Amino acid sequence: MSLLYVLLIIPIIGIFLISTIDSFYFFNVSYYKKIALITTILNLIVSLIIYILFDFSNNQFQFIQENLDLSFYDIYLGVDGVSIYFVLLTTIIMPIALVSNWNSITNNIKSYLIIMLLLETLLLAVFLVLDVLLFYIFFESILPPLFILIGLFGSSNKVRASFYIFLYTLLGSLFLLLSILTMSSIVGTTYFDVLLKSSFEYTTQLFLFFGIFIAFAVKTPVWGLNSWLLRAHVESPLGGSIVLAAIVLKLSLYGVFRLILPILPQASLNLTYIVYAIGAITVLYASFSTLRTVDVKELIAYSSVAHAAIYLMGVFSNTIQGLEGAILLGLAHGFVSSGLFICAGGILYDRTGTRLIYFFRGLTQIMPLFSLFFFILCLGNAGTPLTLNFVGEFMSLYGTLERLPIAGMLASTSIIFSAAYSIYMYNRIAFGGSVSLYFIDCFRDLTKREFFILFTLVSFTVILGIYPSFVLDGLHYNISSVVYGIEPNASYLT
Amino acid sequence: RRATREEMRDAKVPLAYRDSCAHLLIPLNRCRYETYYLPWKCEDERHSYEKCQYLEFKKRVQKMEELREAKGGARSN
Amino acid sequence: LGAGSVIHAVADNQDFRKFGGLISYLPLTYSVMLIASLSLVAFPFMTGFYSKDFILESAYGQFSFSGVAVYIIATIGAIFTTLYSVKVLYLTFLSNPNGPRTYYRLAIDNFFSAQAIKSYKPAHEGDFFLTLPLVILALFSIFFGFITKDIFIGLGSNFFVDNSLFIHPIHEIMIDTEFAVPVLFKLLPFIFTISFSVIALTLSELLSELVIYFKFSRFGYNIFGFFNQRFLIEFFYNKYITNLILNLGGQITKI
Amino acid sequence: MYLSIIILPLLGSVVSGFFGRKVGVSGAQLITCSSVIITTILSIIAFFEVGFNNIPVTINIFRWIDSEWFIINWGFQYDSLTVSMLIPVLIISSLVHIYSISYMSSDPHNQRFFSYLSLFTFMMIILVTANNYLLMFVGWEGVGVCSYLLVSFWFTRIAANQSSISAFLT
Amino acid sequence: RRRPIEETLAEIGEGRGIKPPGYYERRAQRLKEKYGVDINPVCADPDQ
Amino acid sequence: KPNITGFDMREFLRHTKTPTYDPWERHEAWRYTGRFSRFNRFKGALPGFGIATVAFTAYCVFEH
Amino acid sequence: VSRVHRFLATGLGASMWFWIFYRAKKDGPVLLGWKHPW
Amino acid sequence: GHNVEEPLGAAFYIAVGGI
Amino acid sequence: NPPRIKRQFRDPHADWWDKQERRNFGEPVHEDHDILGMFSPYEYTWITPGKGLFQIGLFIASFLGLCYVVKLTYPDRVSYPREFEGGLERELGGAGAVRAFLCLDD
Amino acid sequence: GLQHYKIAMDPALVRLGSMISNRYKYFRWTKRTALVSFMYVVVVPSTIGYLAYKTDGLWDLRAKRRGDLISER
Amino acid sequence: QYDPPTGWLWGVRPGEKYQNEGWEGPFFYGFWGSLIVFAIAYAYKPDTSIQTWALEEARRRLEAEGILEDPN
Amino acid sequence: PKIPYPKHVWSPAGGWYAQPANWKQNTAIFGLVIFGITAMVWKYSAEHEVRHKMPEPDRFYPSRYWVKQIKDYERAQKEKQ
Amino acid sequence: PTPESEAFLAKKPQVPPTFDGVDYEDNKRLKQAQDAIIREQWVQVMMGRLVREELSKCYYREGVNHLEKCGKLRERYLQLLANAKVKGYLFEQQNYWSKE
Ligand SMILES: CCCCCCCCCCCCO[C@@H]1O[C@H](CO)[C@@H](O[C@H]2O[C@H](CO)[C@@H](O)[C@H](O)[C@H]2O)[C@H](O)[C@H]1O
Ligand SMILES: CCCCCCCCCCCCO[C@@H]1O[C@H](CO)[C@@H](O[C@H]2O[C@H](CO)[C@@H](O)[C@H](O)[C@H]2O)[C@H](O)[C@H]1O
Ligand SMILES: CCCCCCCCCCCCO[C@@H]1O[C@H](CO)[C@@H](O[C@H]2O[C@H](CO)[C@@H](O)[C@H](O)[C@H]2O)[C@H](O)[C@H]1O
Repeated sequence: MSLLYVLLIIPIIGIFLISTIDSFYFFNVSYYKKIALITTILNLIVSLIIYILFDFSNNQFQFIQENLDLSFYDIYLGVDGVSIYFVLLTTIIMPIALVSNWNSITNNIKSYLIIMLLLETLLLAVFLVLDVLLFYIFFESILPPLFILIGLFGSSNKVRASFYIFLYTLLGSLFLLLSILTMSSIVGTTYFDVLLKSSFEYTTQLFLFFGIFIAFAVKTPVWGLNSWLLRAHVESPLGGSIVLAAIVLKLSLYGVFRLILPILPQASLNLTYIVYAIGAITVLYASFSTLRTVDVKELIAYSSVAHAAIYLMGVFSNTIQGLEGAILLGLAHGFVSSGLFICAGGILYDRTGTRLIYFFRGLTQIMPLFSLFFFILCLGNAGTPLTLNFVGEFMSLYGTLERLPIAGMLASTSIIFSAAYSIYMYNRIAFGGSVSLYFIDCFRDLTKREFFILFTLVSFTVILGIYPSFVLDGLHYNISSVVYGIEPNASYLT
Repeated sequence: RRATREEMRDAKVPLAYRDSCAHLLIPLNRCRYETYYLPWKCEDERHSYEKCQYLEFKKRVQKMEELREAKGGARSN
Repeated sequence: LGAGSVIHAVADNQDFRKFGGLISYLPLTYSVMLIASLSLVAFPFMTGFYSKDFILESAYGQFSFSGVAVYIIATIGAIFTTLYSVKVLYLTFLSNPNGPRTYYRLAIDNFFSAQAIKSYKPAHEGDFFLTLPLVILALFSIFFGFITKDIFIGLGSNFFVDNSLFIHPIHEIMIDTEFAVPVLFKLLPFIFTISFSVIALTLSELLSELVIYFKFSRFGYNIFGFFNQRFLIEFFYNKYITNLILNLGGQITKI
Repeated sequence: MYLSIIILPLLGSVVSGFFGRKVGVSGAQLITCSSVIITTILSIIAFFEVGFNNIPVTINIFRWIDSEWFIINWGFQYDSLTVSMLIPVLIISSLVHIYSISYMSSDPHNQRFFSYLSLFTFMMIILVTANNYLLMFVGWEGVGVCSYLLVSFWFTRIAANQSSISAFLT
Repeated sequence: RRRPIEETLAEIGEGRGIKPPGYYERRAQRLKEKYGVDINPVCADPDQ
Repeated sequence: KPNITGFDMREFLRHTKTPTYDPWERHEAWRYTGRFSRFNRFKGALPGFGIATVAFTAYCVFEH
Repeated sequence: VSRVHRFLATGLGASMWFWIFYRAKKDGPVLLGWKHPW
Repeated sequence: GHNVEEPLGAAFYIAVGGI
Repeated sequence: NPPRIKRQFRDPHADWWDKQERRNFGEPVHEDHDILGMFSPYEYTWITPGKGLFQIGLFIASFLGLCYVVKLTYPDRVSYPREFEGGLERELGGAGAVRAFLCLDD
Repeated sequence: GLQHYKIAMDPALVRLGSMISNRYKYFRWTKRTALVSFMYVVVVPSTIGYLAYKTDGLWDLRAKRRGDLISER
Repeated sequence: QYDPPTGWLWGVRPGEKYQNEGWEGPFFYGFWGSLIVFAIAYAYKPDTSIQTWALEEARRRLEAEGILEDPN
Repeated sequence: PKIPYPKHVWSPAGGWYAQPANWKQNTAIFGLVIFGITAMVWKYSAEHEVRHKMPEPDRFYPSRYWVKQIKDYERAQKEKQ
Repeated sequence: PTPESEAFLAKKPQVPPTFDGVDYEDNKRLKQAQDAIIREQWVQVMMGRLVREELSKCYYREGVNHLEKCGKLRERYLQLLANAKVKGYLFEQQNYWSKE
């Protein structure tokens, strides 16, 4: 078998072992939790093996398997530079997502581990599939496990939060399905190699655009359609929050490099001013209302909306720099949003049972290790240099300015507004006076568990900020394939 | 004699000072190099450079005294 | 660092209205800050003399409306610099003591009987790690301008001839600033500093009633509060920019 | 030597900040002050090196950002303007360090304070020694983060927390 | 799979990174008609 | 026209002086005497001037 | 008040007021127009 | 004065060994 | 909803439970609690916004008028512009770059 | 779930946080809420979008030197 | 009069020791161990980037011109 | 007067008045590792600094003694006649 | 010139950077045309990168008079800057330009 199918079977094998260990011993929950964690590490070791062998300048899909047997629906796995880093991000997060929530679950622990081990397979598949209906199949197979993750292990407003995520994601994704079905009808298959050769008529493209963008606008999400995230992320367990922000919010970002940039170019060009108008508005409104949010975990969720808008305008720039910056800002968001969710949902909520910023003040005085990491993750949310978040924003913002200058000029105001809320949240929890008086007893500082996942996430954010060429050298040639345009003296060569 | 534009180029004279009196700036900046720009060691070469620049300033001062009266004391700046 | 030294001596008080005397109590600090204040006003032959006074005569040296304008504006701005330099040096060291006796009660006079061992605390100078920086920076403040005037001012100096500081021959005004500017405007900032300094010293020491007359007039009440409140720029920023953004966030969130 | 002017203030900051417990107030003060004194001496030499001899110095370490038409390096240029700025930056930084031993003697948190002092000197060196505008922006933002850290050094006081918001956001 | 160049330039148009061969000469004609200024970029070499 | 309070600002400024009699007179008398007399406050307002003036005259007499 | 801060205070003051009039004696006539730097 | 002594720590060696 | 009053107008010397915030443990909170506390934008109470615009206008009017007197009576340039051999056109970048003064009008 | 440390939960702040959470259940359509909603959701995006269309492809800065014009169109 | 250094790292009081919760084994040996082994392997990864390929051709075109000197 | 503080709080920077009794030994050890680290960056500088103008033979320029580009130049220039 | 590296034989295109006379249903010939065009656009942009590195050394070598010594390099960089961008093959693949 191939090496991309080993990525999928290992999390499935872990599901089987958790389900059968009680049949060999009444077994401890600690034994269930070591199985799930060792299983996620092995997937991460395979994924690092794949990256060692990967060819950074190859236009053919790699690590494929000769099917040679065709059915109505068949799984085709391959890897290109555009997808390798999304796979790696999924395989670094899932181990931390389990470790972060190691003590906080308490009840239904096997069910919790099985859903995450199942989510890892489904989110890994969505990057590995070489068809657009298979992309849709896994881009939407994650909705039943996430409905039950929030309902079983979520917070107080969990029932409504889980109904919002499922119904919005189901509704938005059913307009994508209509567009995909139309392309398959006109071409006869959704396999990428055959679909990317095909050129659609402008009118077909302009209606295929209306339907892929409606799906992506709901799943980005844009400002007037972001209600599900404000509920889903907050009421979700800590581990579910880490997956939904770092990995699920990136499915729409990676879906533009497949469903829009290569097959609907004329539509993307003539409609970019609509995208940029929306993206600009969701940069401003999201940021203004992130300043006045009183739930800390919902202040981290709102921050994600503003960042997704910068990377959405980057994917619509028709520029090499804004396209690579969009992937860098999505990788950067994956580490930093994970840390800020760990701080809000996994350290404060663990010690106080509250998420209201009214109750927190002067936390640096009694918890100096938490405040150090919390400061670094707030600076990265603010796009400070020396973090990968700055590189992605700069390249995403430059391609936005080069495409349509005015919108990138409004979008550049994210430098003042992301800074505003990030420091304001920081000064109100870590600083802002002496330790609050609402704390009856003293709180312990970071545990060796809390410290080492925060340190690991910060380490990826800073090291990749210094030397982004670790990710940039892989995307160059493959990004080169999604640009639409010619130059008058460089084209049509004889 | 005046320094050639090649000589001013080859002695790295600042552009704004590639004027007629740059032949005195050649040794002055040379004296400044050897003396580490101490303000009491290259007095005579500054004086000659300073004096010469005064003379062309005076000629350019008179060169408007005819111009100003040609326009009846009108604004010229 | 000199102001920091008087804040340290006077129990972390930072208000001029509670500082007085102190000249005999902090002799090194006063002289060192006198060193600094003379170069801040660009008193002749100080370090700041060669830098600030060449900016003024270079503004008039560019015989343009904008240059003569900024020369007048900057010269007025220099007048007020001399005023608040006297204020600092008079109210902190030279005026009658305006703060509690604790900063000025020595042991040469006995105010106590059974507590003579402690509890005097009379505004003393600090230790070696405090004074050493102040002495070094004083020597710079006297001589560094002279010793480096050629490296920077020069006349055809080639220190920045690696295109680190590119001046285009069209914008060169150095030669006119050396020769064209009249001696009156060249010397004008000096007379203003010497004349205002004595005028403000008399109005602060000899004739102290007049300023009380100004601030107790409704005209001067508004002029004193206008400049104390920093042109009300803070006022209009919080009310119309900062609070406006916080209302906009609330309206988006609520409505 | 030239790349050692850049590196020394950074190392003293890291010892004082992440290893203040091991070195203590005295050891943090000594390592922080000595590293910036050494850097100051090496910078006075570099003024004679570069400016008085008209020898610019170029050093590139590795690339920071690599794209189409975009190649921004972790590179440093020493010219007449660079060494001119370094002298007030490093003379004043050295003296304020020595000064701060007496001024902040009674404060509880000396290791954190002296760490922020060295962090500011490192960032100010990065701002004036860069080859390009984007690495100069790292020092620009870095000096801003360090000014926020030093305006808000006494986090208990709310006035300080308002004033550091002003510095950061303006 | 491929279409006439004229067909696509009709829906999107030249510009926005779509610089078809001959874009600069046409732009000169377009800019001259609308701005009334002839485009003549400077040399950048003192020699030739 | 006059306010109910006896406060008049013209009369307020008239009393901006050193009062002839003051109940607190002796409590404040230390701030204008000794180290804080007129002479003592400005005795050393120019620290090095006296030493420098005589020293500079010694250098100034170089004709002989 | 210590003697050291006293000697330093007047010494720093006597540093100026010697440079000041030395610089005036040497560069005064040129500054106030009576001379020219040559 | 006290005698409490602080060891160099494991973070010291991981950083030095890492470098 | 209580009155929307900034807590910087409360007494700092009252027996507040939280002295730093000037609050008590049970007292009702306005819905705008975030931006009404001690850690919020300051409220300057020196003068009224309308009177402030007046005084900003008077500063500006005074500074524009000073500019107006300077434009009436300010000197003319006293020396002719300095003339370069060939305009230094080679040393300043060639014909395709701006050069210095060279036998032109004034 | 896990026991947390003791917090002096302020009844006033708890009911305020409850108020913010259930607030939507009481939104009505007034002359005021419509005016704010129409401004934010229609007017501002339509104004930003209109300028985006009018200035689209209007300018390019690459390699443009003196004698050339920034305006593409 | 500096005080002794204090505190409980990981919240472990001066009496007892850190108790291993369970995650520590795999996370230190497997998660981090894989990254060091990935880091050492990445050094010997051959460079298949487009630029290392494009620089060498670009040099051979500019060497055919006075812009770049050729070693031949 | 020193502030009362909690003694269970662990901080990497020491906390409130932290000076160990081994402070001198630890400070000595950190000095050597600083000196060793700054010795590697110096040897990097010597071999990687780039100059387009070499110094004069008799003119004070202490870089002459450790930078390879200059040392290659001055040794080559020390071969004539 | 500089010898052609061993790594520069495995990735060297075997086809001209064009789509004319390329059967699209032959995927092998089509992907190599895609690769040939991308590699040319990239050589052009690294050509400008290398000219920019020489310009910088001429700038730090000539200092004040770089404005009269570095003009040839300035020409070449400004030529390349207006002509080399990585624009992809997608437009090229989907349109034919007759050149007549
Ligand atoms: C398409 C449908 C949606 C799919 C979404 C993914 C759902 C995944 C669910 C995981 C499988 C069910 O998980 C199952 O939970 C029940 C809880 O009653 C456990 O069952 C046991 O739980 C605990 C274990 O101590 C006991 O107290 C309880 O008495 C017993 O029933 C099973 O051992 C576990 O395997
Ligand atoms: C683009 C437009 C929107 C796209 C589609 C999105 C539609 C989302 C609609 C979801 C509506 C909420 O769905 C409904 O929420 C209520 C909560 O109020 C839930 O009700 C539940 O929560 C309440 C909360 O008090 C509890 O008493 C109890 O747990 C249960 O009754 C219902 O079980 C759920 O069906
Ligand atoms: C960095 C982000 C922003 C970058 C994008 C914004 C660039 C803005 C460029 C504005 C100038 C564009 O190009 C400019 O257009 C104006 C008209 O508007 C024209 O301006 C022209 O006006 C008059 C006619 O009224 C002409 O006689 C004159 O020669 C010229 O000044 C020229 O064509 C050009 O000077």
